[PDB]
Amino acid sequence: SALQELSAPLLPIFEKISVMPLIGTIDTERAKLIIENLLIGVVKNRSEVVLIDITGVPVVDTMVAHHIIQASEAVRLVGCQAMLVGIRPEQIITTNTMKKGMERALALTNREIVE
Amino acid sequence: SALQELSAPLLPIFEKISVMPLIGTIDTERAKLIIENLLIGVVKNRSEVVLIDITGVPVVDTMVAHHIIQASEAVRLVGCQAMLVGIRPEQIITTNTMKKGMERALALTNREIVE
Amino acid sequence: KSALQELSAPLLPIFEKISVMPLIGTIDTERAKLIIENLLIGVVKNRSEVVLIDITGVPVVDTMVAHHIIQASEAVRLVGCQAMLVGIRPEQIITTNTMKKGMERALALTNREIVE
Amino acid sequence: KSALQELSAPLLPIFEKISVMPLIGTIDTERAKLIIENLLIGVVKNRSEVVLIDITGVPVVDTMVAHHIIQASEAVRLVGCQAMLVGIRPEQIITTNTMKKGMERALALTNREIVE
Amino acid sequence: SALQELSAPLLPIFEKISVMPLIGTIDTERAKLIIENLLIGVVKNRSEVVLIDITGVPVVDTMVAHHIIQASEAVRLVGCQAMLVGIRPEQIITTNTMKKGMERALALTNREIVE
Amino acid sequence: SALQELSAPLLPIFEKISVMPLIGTIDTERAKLIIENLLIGVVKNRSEVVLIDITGVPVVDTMVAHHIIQASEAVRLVGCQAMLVGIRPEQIITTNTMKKGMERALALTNREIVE
Amino acid sequence: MGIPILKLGECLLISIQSELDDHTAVEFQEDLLAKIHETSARGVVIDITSIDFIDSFIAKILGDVVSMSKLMGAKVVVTGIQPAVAITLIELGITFSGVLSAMDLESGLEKLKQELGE
Amino acid sequence: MGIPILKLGECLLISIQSELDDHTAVEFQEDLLAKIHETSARGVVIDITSIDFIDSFIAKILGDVVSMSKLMGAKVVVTGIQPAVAITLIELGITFSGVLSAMDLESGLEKLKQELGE
Amino acid sequence: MGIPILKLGECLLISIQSELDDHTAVEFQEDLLAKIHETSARGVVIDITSIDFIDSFIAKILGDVVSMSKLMGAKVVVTGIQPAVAITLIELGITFSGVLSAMDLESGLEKLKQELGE
Repeated sequence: SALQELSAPLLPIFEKISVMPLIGTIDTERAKLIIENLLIGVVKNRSEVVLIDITGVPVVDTMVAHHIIQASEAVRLVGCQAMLVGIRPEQIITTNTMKKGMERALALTNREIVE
Repeated sequence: SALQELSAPLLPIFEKISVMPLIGTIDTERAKLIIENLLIGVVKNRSEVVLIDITGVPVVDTMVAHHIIQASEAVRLVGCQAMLVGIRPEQIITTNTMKKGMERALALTNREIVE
Repeated sequence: KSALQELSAPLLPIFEKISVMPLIGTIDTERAKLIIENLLIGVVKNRSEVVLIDITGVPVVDTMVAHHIIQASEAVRLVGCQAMLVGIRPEQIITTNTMKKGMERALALTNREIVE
Repeated sequence: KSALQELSAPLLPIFEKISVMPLIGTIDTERAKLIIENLLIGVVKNRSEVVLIDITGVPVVDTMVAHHIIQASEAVRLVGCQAMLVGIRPEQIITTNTMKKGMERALALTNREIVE
Repeated sequence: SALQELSAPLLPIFEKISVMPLIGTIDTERAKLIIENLLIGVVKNRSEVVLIDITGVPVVDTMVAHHIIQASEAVRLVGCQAMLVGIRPEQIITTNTMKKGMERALALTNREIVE
Repeated sequence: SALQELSAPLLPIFEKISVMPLIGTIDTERAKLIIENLLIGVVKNRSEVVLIDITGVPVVDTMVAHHIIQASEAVRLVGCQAMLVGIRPEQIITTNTMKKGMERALALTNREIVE
Repeated sequence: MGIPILKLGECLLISIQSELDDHTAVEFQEDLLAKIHETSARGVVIDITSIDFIDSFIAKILGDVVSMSKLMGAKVVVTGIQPAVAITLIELGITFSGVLSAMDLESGLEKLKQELGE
Repeated sequence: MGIPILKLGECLLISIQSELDDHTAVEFQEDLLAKIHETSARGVVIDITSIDFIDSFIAKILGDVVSMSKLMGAKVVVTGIQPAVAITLIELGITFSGVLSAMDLESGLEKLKQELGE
Repeated sequence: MGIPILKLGECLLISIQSELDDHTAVEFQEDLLAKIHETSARGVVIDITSIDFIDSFIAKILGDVVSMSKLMGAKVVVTGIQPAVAITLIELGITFSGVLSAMDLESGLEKLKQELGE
């Protein structure tokens, strides 16, 4: 009864996240890394634009932000909410919108949409 | 909760269908068509690459792959299964995987990706 | 007995394979890797531990040794880590996924292009 | 248990390493070689037995399978036979001097030249 | 007879039907079909320019103008008469005259006749 | 029953002779010269491949070959059999196959086929 | 009277206000076919954005005037469709092929005027 | 085995021996689909040249698997239909549009080289 | 009976599903050259990707159909030799020169169209 789905637009493996405001879903730490190296995926997005909120622990969410940097390549938090990032108890690359984070992902593997 | 999935690269806009093979989830239609006019989403991918079997009433699924065409451009059901095609008591574009449906989606809106 | 570990030497960007040894007497690959780093002039090397599971509690003998080669000759890189190996990190360094695309950017840093 | 001889997996020439393992009971260097030859493809491959003293009386597991791997792996080649090792002469296969000028001619057989 | 009517010119051939509007001639359904796997006849015509009339049985005639659509390619009728076309109990490509039927048959085999 | 082939692609003329090797059917000389000047038929063929054998009737048949050479132009014969030409009690231009007999007809009236 | 045809040069736009009556659907069918008879149109763009629900008798009428004006000789293009009426168009025997639907009114003339003569 | 082993150059090439039953043809549809799951090919070539008889029950399966593997995501040609089976196949009332039947196996892949990879 | 053959134009993509004995194999071997001379053949692509084990009663035939079909007037390749079946050829008196082995059925045409045509 758990689900954190993914996709594959042919070089990068981006990921989607609906609101999981809990800690029993530790799977996105683990079920991402196993499909990360199952097929050779270079870039891995997050796309957590629909998430309110982070309660006290993005330690899981920032371990995996530095796991895949030293596993394969360059994660990208996408469109973190303004009310969410005000939590700062305590780098990486990031963006504002899902439609343009994919474009700057393509520039970091040297491809681009044409015409 | 009961909220399936929605993504948005916004030049097309696609989506992932998880394993909820029950007829009581009509909400996957009503969560899709609400954003089809709230944003300018031309073409779309249902992308049901993870599923087990439909019950026998697919007119919540094979007809919502017709009434997207009333609102916008077409639909590209990705990755049907072994027992899925094996029963047909019942057209559409129906490509193979996610990495090639996105290629023809830009090709049916006159775009491509080379560098 | 098993004091043999591994070495190889291709064209000038060399590499050094590492098979399974999850021990604490692994100071040999801390030492015998750096020996060939100036016995022959190899600029950039690899580690290639894509089959090594796992390390117990010692990246100090595994990642600070990736700082000697930064100052011995030049910039070793880790070639592939298993997901459950790096799944615990209470701890930077360039890395890659597989050898067939790690050896591509090895030639980029040492000015070679394998095309025809 | 020492369940390793060696096997690497780089870009399409997938070479190999062999330490001093001069005993007939090491038949494990055959199925570990055969199973990878259709796991990925490999249009050429090397052996690199630069450290071995010495083959006792059995090249019929070393040089016999070199034509029993032409059936799959397309012309294996030996890299760097030792001085005293070739004194073994019971009674062919492409060979070379070392890896840095064995890999290059193994790149010539797969439409790849070194260009800077 | 039992060897009724055919010829065999260059790669798209033809057929030819004189006056014999009897149901007992089931051979023109079969005896033409033996030739289609004998040699590779891609496109073939009918040329029923003299026949009045098919009474109630085009099952021997029009259904065998559906077999070559699934055998090889593009059958076409040449010049149905002005009285036979009023008789319609129940599509395909069809024409008026044998010379103009041959030329548009040579466009489906990618050739022409003009010097 | 006493009628064989009113037959033309109308710049040349095709014709087919099936099995009726008897002296009573002289109508293939009479009725074939009728359509010969009813249209502009320059060249015409015979294509007597299904004809075994001629008993004593070239005295009708080759007299037709004496007619189109003085009516319009250069009648030719296609596909005489082995035992058919063995009959020699006692000329013209002959060929072997219908697909290449048309080429020597079109080369005699200066037309060629591209592609 | 509430259903105003308006020319734009070989194209006839139209709008539909807040409908609550089948009596409009017999009033509306006349003026669409009459104006396309007099003005020699070649493509009609219909905007139905301001409706919340269309009854099955009315959708029988609006689903037929895309064929009558097609049979008149102009390609009909239906733009501005609210999605909540499309679920009510599921159970109807809809064979909407050649209707050439779109999303908004900018998507009207970027589709039809491109696909007609120009 | 009855079913063949089949893989050829970004396409597929499946042969069919002489068969008579629909106890083979039921698993045979799964034997074709389970390959096109793992092997991602954009077209198969079914060859039924060796058969001389197909009953009206078995003709449903070969009347389905053309439409089935299209829904999987690959075009389907059917090459070399014999004249005896092609007569009785029509008595199963077809709506065959999307069959693309070639004449022999040599000209078969010249059609899928025209469809796939222009 | 069992083992088919199929043409592609100056080629022969024969296959082997499973082998039992020489009586099937000689029936297979007699089927090969009878299908060589009936058509015009230039290169035979033998697929053996589905054989578990072999013995010298069978492998002597498959080790010599190269020597048969080369004399008949066509080259041959043996694509897809399994690992366990290749190590069971060590007892044989090796004359496998010009057998021109490959890895899979795709790469058979890669090493055969290089020998012949574009």
